[PDB]
Amino acid sequence: FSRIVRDVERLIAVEKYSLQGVVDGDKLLVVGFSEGSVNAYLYDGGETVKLNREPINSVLDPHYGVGRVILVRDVSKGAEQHALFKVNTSRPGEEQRLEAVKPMRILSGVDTGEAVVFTGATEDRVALYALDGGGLRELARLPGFGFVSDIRGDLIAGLGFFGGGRVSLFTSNLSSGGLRVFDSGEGSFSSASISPGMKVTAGLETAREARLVTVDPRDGSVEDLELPSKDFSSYRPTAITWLGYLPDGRLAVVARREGRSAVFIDGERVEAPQGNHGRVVLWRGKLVTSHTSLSTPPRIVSLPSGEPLLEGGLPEDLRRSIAGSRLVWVESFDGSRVPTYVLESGRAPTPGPTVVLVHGGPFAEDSDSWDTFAASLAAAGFHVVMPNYRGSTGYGEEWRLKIIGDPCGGELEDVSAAARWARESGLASELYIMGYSYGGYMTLCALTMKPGLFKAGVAGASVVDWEEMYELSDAAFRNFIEQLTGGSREIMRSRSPINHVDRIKEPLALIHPQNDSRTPLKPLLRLMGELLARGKTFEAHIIPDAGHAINTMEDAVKILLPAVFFLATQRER
Ligand SMILES: O=[N+]([O-])c1ccc(OP(=O)(O)O)cc1
Repeated sequence: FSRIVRDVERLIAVEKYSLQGVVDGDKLLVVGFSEGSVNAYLYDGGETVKLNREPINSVLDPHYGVGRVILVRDVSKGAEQHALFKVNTSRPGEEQRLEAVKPMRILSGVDTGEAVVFTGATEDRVALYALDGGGLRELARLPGFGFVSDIRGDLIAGLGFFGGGRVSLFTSNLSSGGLRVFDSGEGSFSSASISPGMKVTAGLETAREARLVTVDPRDGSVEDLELPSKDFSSYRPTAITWLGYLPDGRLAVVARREGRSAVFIDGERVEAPQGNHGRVVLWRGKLVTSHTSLSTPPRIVSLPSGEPLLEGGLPEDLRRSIAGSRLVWVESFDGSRVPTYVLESGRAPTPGPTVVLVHGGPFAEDSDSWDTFAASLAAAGFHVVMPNYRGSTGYGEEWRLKIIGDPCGGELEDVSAAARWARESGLASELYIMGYSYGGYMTLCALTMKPGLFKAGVAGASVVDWEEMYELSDAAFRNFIEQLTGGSREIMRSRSPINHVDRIKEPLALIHPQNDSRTPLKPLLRLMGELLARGKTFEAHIIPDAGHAINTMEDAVKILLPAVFFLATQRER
């Protein structure tokens, strides 16, 4: 029913912005989705300025005012074999490939103006690199996913998922390399930034709260940072999205709890629109950050006014399809409380058609943040339930690590409960499961382990077999999988939908990017083979020249359109 396409394509098309830093003297560096693809722009108060030629994937963090931007573009048609390109800001649209770096999964990076420090992954290692005038140097080989946080002088700070789901903090030297890894018996570090005193300020997420610590690298000492203003310290945040020093020394922090964040400057809370904020930068004296919300696509506003600098306005009608939204606390199987964001659709009755949309990750969370899938779903006439199952971020360390070694176990029990809640609360008249990635893994775990729960399910870029996916993984994922599963082949086998297909009883729609190197297509072709033989009902959509990263309005459409079509079809019985 085309009345569906009109809105879904519109929600997809709305320009989306993310903030990166201040470059070229004093212009904001931003990444926005606009024109039908992901590009990098300079903004200076008026018209925006495209920096790259063809679509990119992202930009490396630039120090304040540097005169160049390092683009990160996939040169593998989706497989995510990134190549790094340099662009001088005075000469927009001219790129010089950094041929010193061979294509790899570029995980993160910063550009000091003189040196380029990033972390990449290959079939054999995740490493911390540095590319300056003398060429490429590997500063350290890392255990698993590691991301660069900040560079001040020779001191490099980063975050690393080096074991058991915990995030550790590491330091290295830009000229002499090396690696130090600081662990915190109390939890995981969520952000880092180097202080003028050359100590590492970091967010620390413990079982309960999230606190500000100072970590002296010279040894490893940790102590609570004391801020000038006490506002911050009296809010008790659950997580710290990002923190960092502005040019003038003031400490900027973005803390969050229950799905919404606040921004503090030296401990003094600055007013910011409700929702969630990205990094904070000092621009011409003023404070800029990125704002988002279930009803507001990622935009860039001024603080404290909230006035928008760059923003893809969301239309009135489409804005009107989200009748409301709540944060609920679904009662799980073990007595656990699953924070769940719900979205009543203005186009469905109550009770009515509901979709338990499962977030990916698993270390992610459903928060007060723009979500294209849930929005279009509301648009198509379905209420949306988004449960922060155990393994989610944003609710403490204890809740986040409960998934380690237990995939397709407890979190799945939390997803089922969200359904149980949707039905018993009066919101649902019928139930569907839909998700991309770990979310799509969950659809597959729900349909197999728990037939009868949902009327049908949509699994996009889904996990299908830990064993095979493993042997097809680069150093970052293989390690990441070794962490989720605990490494036991009993878990990898027993917690793989591919092995319990006989149990399926509902209609399945498989959507998968042909070149996805995060969740490979190969196992999904075996699944389809299994579905066929067992005489199971299913439809599938494999997408051309695309990977896990959806960075063009055509791939987003090819991925969301089939989904909404599938569900609208099941809804009419
Ligand atoms: O291999 N893995 O363990 C694995 C691969 C892809 C995943 O999905 P993502 O979280 O959305 O990047 C999650 C886990």
